[PDB]
Amino acid sequence: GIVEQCCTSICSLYQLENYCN
Amino acid sequence: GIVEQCCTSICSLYQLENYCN
Amino acid sequence: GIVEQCCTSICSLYQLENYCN
Amino acid sequence: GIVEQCCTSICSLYQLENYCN
Amino acid sequence: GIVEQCCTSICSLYQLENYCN
Amino acid sequence: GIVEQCCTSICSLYQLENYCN
Amino acid sequence: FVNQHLCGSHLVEALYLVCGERGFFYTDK
Amino acid sequence: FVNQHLCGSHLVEALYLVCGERGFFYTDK
Amino acid sequence: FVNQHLCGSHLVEALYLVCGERGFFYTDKT
Amino acid sequence: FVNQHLCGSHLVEALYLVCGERGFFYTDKT
Amino acid sequence: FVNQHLCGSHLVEALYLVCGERGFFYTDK
Amino acid sequence: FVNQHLCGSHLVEALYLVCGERGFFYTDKT
Ligand SMILES: Cc1cccc(O)c1
Ligand SMILES: Cc1cccc(O)c1
Ligand SMILES: Cc1cccc(O)c1
Ligand SMILES: Cc1cccc(O)c1
Ligand SMILES: Cc1cccc(O)c1
Ligand SMILES: Cc1cccc(O)c1
Ligand SMILES: [Cl-]
Ligand SMILES: [Cl-]
Ligand SMILES: [Zn+2]
Ligand SMILES: [Zn+2]
Repeated sequence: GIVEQCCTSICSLYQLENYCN
Repeated sequence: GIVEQCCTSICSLYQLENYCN
Repeated sequence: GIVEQCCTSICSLYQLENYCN
Repeated sequence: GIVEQCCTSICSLYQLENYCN
Repeated sequence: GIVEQCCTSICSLYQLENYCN
Repeated sequence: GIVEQCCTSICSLYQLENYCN
Repeated sequence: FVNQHLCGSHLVEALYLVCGERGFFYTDK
Repeated sequence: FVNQHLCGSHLVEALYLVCGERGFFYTDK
Repeated sequence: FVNQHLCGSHLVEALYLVCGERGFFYTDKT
Repeated sequence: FVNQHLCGSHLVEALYLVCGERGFFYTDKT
Repeated sequence: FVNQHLCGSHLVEALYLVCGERGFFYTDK
Repeated sequence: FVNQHLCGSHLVEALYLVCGERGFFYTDKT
C-alpha cells in the first residue's frame, strides 16, 4: 500500500500517482 | 458532497466521519 | 500533560478531549 | 480577539505572541 | 507572480514547478 | 544551510531569520 | 477555485485524523 | 463559517511555533 | 480516529478539530 | 518532487496535490 | 490580507513538495 | 519561539511566518 511504499520507503512522484483515482 | 457540505459551513469531526472508508 | 500522553505515547480521541476547554 | 484581529488582516509572529501563555 | 496566478485559480503541481529553483 | 542548522540541529528564531530575503 | 481548493487541503488532513486506518476516498466529479 | 474556521487552523499552528513551551489558550465565546 | 503519535503542530491541529467550538488549552511540555 | 518519507498527514496532502481533479483513495495501512 | 496570506501558506508547502532539493525563492515586492 | 527540530514542510512554514513580507529562500539540503 501507499504507506508501506511512500512512508516506510521513499516514493517517486510516479509511484505516488498510483494512488490517484 | 463533502466540499459543498464542509466548505460552506463547518463540519465537525462527527460530520467528517460520515465520509470515512 | 498532552505531549507526554499523546505524543510520546499514543492517545485515544477521548484522551485528546481532556485538553478541550 | 485573535480571530477578529488576525483573520481580517495579517498578524505577524510579534502580534501572535501577544496571545501566548 | 505565483500569488496572483495561484491564489485566484488553482495551480497544479506542474504549474507550481515553474517557480522552483 | 537551513536544513543542517534547523532540522538536524535546533534553531533559534534569530538563526531562522538568516534565511529571509 | 482556490478557496475550495484551500478548503480541500484542510478536509483531507481532517479526514486522515478522523478516519485513521479506515482511510477514505476523496473525489467528486 | 469555513473561512474563519480555515483561518483558525492556521492561527493555531502559528501559535504553536511562536509560543513554544509557553503554550497558549485558544477560545472565544 | 488515528492510532498515532500526535506531536508538535499535528497535536495542536488534532486538538483544534477535536474540540470544535469549546476551544482548548495547549500547555506544550509539562 | 521530493525524495522523502511522506508519512501521516504529509502523505495525504502530497496525494491531494499530486492527483488534482482526479482525487484519490487513501487506504492508510494495508 | 488574510485570504492571500492563508493561500501563501499552502503555496509554500506545495513548493516544498514539488521542488524538493531544488528549493525555491518565495518573494514578490 | 519553539526549541524543536523544524524539518520538511514545518521548516518552510516556520520560515514563511518568521519572514513575513520579506519572503525567503529555501535551498533545502546544502
Ligand atoms: C476540519 C475541517 C476542515 C475544512 C472544513 C471543515 O468544515 C472542517
Ligand atoms: C500566521 C497567521 C495565520 C493566520 C492568520 C494570520 O494573520 C497569521
Ligand atoms: C497547491 C496549491 C496551494 C495553494 C494554491 C494553489 O493554487 C495550489
Ligand atoms: C473565535 C472562536 C470562537 C469559538 C470557538 C473558538 O475556538 C474560537
Ligand atoms: C469536490 C471535488 C471535485 C473534483 C475533484 C475533487 O478531488 C473533489
Ligand atoms: C506576493 C508576496 C508579497 C509580499 C511578500 C511575499 O512573501 C509574497
Ligand atoms: Cl485556507
Ligand atoms: Cl513529522
Ligand atoms: Zn488553509
Ligand atoms: Zn509534520
